[PDB]
Amino acid sequence: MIREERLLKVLRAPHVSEKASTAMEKSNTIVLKVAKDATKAEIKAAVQKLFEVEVEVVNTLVVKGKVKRHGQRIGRRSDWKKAYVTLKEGQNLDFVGGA
Amino acid sequence: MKKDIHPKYEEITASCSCGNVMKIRSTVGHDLNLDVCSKCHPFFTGKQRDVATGGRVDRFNKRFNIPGSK
Amino acid sequence: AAKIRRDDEVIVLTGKDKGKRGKVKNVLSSGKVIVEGINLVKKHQKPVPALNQPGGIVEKEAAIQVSNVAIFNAATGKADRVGFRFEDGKKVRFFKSNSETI
Amino acid sequence: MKRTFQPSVLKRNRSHGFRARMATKNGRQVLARRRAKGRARLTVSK
Amino acid sequence: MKAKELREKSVEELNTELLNLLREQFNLRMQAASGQLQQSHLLKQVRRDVARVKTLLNEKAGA
RNA sequence: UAAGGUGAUAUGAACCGUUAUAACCGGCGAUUUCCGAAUGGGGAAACCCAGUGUGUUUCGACACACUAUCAUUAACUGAAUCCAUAGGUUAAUGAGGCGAACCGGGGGAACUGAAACAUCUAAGUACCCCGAGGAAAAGAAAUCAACCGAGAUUCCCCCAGUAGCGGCGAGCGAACGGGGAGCAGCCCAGAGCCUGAAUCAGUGUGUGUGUUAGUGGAAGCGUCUGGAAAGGCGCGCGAUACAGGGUGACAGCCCCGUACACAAAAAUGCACAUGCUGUGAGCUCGAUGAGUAGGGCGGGACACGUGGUAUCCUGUCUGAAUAUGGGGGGACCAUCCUCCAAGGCUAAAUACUCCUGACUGACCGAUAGUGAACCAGUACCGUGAGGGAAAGGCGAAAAGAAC
RNA sequence: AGGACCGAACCGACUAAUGUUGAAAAAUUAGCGGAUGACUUGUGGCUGGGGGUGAAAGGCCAAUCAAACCGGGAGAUAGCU
RNA sequence: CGAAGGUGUGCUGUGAGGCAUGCUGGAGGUAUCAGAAGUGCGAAUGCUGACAUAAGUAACGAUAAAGCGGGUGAAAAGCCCGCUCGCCGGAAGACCAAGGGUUCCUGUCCAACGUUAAUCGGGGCAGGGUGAGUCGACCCCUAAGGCGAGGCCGAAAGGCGU
RNA sequence: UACGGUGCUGAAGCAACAAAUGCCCUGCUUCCAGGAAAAGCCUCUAAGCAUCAGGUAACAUCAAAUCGUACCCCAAACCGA
Ligand SMILES: [Mg+2]
Ligand SMILES: [Mg+2]
Ligand SMILES: [Mg+2]
Ligand SMILES: [Mg+2]
Ligand SMILES: [Mg+2]
Ligand SMILES: [Mg+2]
Ligand SMILES: [Mg+2]
Ligand SMILES: [Mg+2]
Ligand SMILES: [Mg+2]
Ligand SMILES: [Mg+2]
Ligand SMILES: [Mg+2]
Ligand SMILES: [Mg+2]
Ligand SMILES: [Mg+2]
Ligand SMILES: [Mg+2]
Ligand SMILES: [Mg+2]
Ligand SMILES: [Mg+2]
Ligand SMILES: [Mg+2]
Ligand SMILES: [Mg+2]
Ligand SMILES: [Mg+2]
Ligand SMILES: [Mg+2]
Ligand SMILES: [Mg+2]
Ligand SMILES: [Mg+2]
Ligand SMILES: [Mg+2]
Ligand SMILES: [Mg+2]
Ligand SMILES: [Mg+2]
Ligand SMILES: [Mg+2]
Ligand SMILES: [Mg+2]
Ligand SMILES: [Mg+2]
Repeated sequence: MIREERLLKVLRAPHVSEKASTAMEKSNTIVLKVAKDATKAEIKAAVQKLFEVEVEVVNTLVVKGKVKRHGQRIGRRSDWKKAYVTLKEGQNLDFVGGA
Repeated sequence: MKKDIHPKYEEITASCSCGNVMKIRSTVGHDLNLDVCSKCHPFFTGKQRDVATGGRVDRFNKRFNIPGSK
Repeated sequence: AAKIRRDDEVIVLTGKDKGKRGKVKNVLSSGKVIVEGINLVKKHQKPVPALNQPGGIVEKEAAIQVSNVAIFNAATGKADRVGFRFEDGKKVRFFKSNSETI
Repeated sequence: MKRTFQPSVLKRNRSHGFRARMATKNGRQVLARRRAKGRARLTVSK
Repeated sequence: MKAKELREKSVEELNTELLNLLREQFNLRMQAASGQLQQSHLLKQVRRDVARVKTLLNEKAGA
């Protein structure tokens, strides 16, 4: 039976921060934040295939949250996830970046 | 403890010193267990005494039938 | 209890006005009812990221909900809602006395 | 001195935490005494 | 497809708004709302659309 | 059903809609991650791990489906021992958990009262536990009555706080009989004649109604005061509707409604009417409920504390008659009268309220009324079971105060 | 070798002062006893209320113990204030 | 052309009270007679809330005391920079477990919280921040002990255990 | 230089003696109170396999998933309001 894999929508937009781009200077390793049940192995192909990148090995994290918006009582968590991929210096992407 | 045939057990009663007391008591019956069926092999069972007789009265074999439909 | 479609030259049985006709309306079931029948004045503070102050305050979505008589070729009043055969059937869409649509 | 309490989150649930509750007879009731009877948002942990 | 327009063939092909028909949503996915130019209609009409077609399958197939 | 919409704090944005297919309301269906009986093993609930299949496969392997225990049956196996059982495997069926009161069953306190306290009381109550239903339970005389007779069970009124029971103290406390609500009676203990008609269970359908959205539904002005008219005054109209609520104050005629009349693709409660399946019926001749009835001993239940105590039940030991036989008629005996135990089924009046709709109250109106009118069983407190608050009001409308 | 000896860590608490609405619901300061042993300590487990545990004081069983805490019978009873 | 309630005044009754009325208030209130009651508090070491008193008194948490020059700022004894000074150093240093659960870093703001001031903070609001084939948990293994097919017991619940 | 810090460059880099409660030491000696278990690991065979599969070694390559990781940690982040 076909593998219920979100062949495409495993991730979402890239994180983006100070570590962002500066991380890219390292090995063209960019972040992007994937969904919880990701498993690096599912990420590798996710980025390389369809999105044409030809990466190799990842990292991935988790991270929670917790705040308080309104006055009293109202609070929560939120969770999230991280990723770093890699992208060998050889197989580039004709990078989709600028200023 | 439930006597396979003519099933019985721990009814409760109370005591009586005639003078003062009505402490609750508790009965039981009779343990014991025999029987051996002459229609196959010696199946046994734990039954009361007044429970053994009854079976041995006109059952003994004509009674296993109820345990069938336990 | 919506009593307007694309335009209803209403009146003003009560509300600082006598019989000022109008439009907009937008009366409904869960929403408002706005018409020139009423309007006011007081602008709201605008700190400047951009001057988010176009300026000029008058009516926005002035009050006055239902309970407003709609147009009639003659005087006023003339509560609508009657009902006709066929002719859409998506609503009674008629009028009191003689008429239906304006 | 040593107040009567100390920590340990691994020693607690093994006394309270639905596996500790549901496993015991009257124990399954404890959740009903709250969830069913009462209306506790959530009550069963360390 | 649309509504009744959906009932026609039986190929899962139409059910690929995800592939090369969804990459578009991917771009305008950056919060902090960046991309206000004009008709920035980045509302989910497609994901809600993924069903329907995700449905009907059984209608024809099973229930 | 429709001129308006994408729930709320929540606007903003980007959109969807408008003289026959947005949104919304109702029916049926689709999807329904994970934890939880939890059911593939595991387990500090929401997570760890596995066996057998499957497709794709860019053919790496992965996502999904099934694999809990137990019982009825069936199929296959198969020990000690010839057989034969035991035991193993499989398949289909069903059960398991959760629940407000009411119901039946197993077990069962003390405070307290007796102005102490052991009999007795509280009380078979509180509590624990099992089990079932929309009701349960009970129920068609081995009943009661007195020589006339009544006639299953059930609940209400009364007999009566009587008879009686009782350290005859505390207290407990009937029934006969009478008035009502409501009423059905039948099967097996067995063989023929006929033979699928009575009648039951479940499905099929057809009418008629109930429900789960709805449609229509009446009739106001002018003037004065006012910030605002429903208010004062004057003149009209509807009324099977003048319930109530809303509307810048107090409105039958402004808004919603109100009487009243009408409505369903479908989904169904329930009536009937009959088809199908299972069921059996009517009659002739038969039978006609034994470790039982009684009894000894010990306890319990009867209003009844063993009494002079009947009747019921049973832990223990016994043990009969089979119909001019057997039970009862409150120790017991004779007579007379009454009824047939040791198999079973059964609607109604009766009980309750988690919940749904409608409608009411000489019921409260914010330390009142629910603990909780308000993001309350929340915050907080405690290891835990458990405990458990406070907190409503601008205005008619934001016109929430540009400067 | 040793329930051996002096003595830090560690374990314990004999004395005095201070504190006594404290820094603290038992401590601080200066002394004090044991310190290879019936020693001392981390983690987890097992004993449940008339019950447990006790080198024994009615001691300890979550700042509670001549019968724990929580909920219930319950508005116990109160010839007393 | 101002209801209730709130605060004054006059008259009145034997009294509990009644009436009229000025002011405030922004909507309701109820002769008379009859009726039903959660019908009248100063006390119950009464319940709940609010506000006094002591009193601007005690106290500001180890007696390891700090001085100065700049900076910033509305303001600096306390914050940043600098030089001195003193204190700990089998620690008053460093690392981890337990437990905690964003307290970490940056920017900001100073109401409340800091026993004072606060431009400062473990405070508020934003963002950012924890990257593993070799460390740990999962995972193999079993201890104490737990659970336990069937099974043995036991009114039910349930106890024991292969 | 932003005042914290940054880019570049960069010498010597040895010997002698002195130690441990750390390591050889799951050792050696000795004593009485005579000091877990199971798996991995090595090995031996059973049923079964029976030119096969497997076993050992060398190297080539692929795989090593998923959670945790911030900070306090004899303390202002834990137990004591
Ligand atoms: Mg499972
Ligand atoms: Mg399980
Ligand atoms: Mg007494
Ligand atoms: Mg209508
Ligand atoms: Mg007669
Ligand atoms: Mg209240
Ligand atoms: Mg009030
Ligand atoms: Mg010594
Ligand atoms: Mg000392
Ligand atoms: Mg010493
Ligand atoms: Mg311990
Ligand atoms: Mg204590
Ligand atoms: Mg108590
Ligand atoms: Mg009582
Ligand atoms: Mg009392
Ligand atoms: Mg006092
Ligand atoms: Mg002073
Ligand atoms: Mg003084
Ligand atoms: Mg002084
Ligand atoms: Mg002083
Ligand atoms: Mg200080
Ligand atoms: Mg925070
Ligand atoms: Mg900091
Ligand atoms: Mg902070
Ligand atoms: Mg990681
Ligand atoms: Mg066991
Ligand atoms: Mg770290
Ligand atoms: Mg304290």
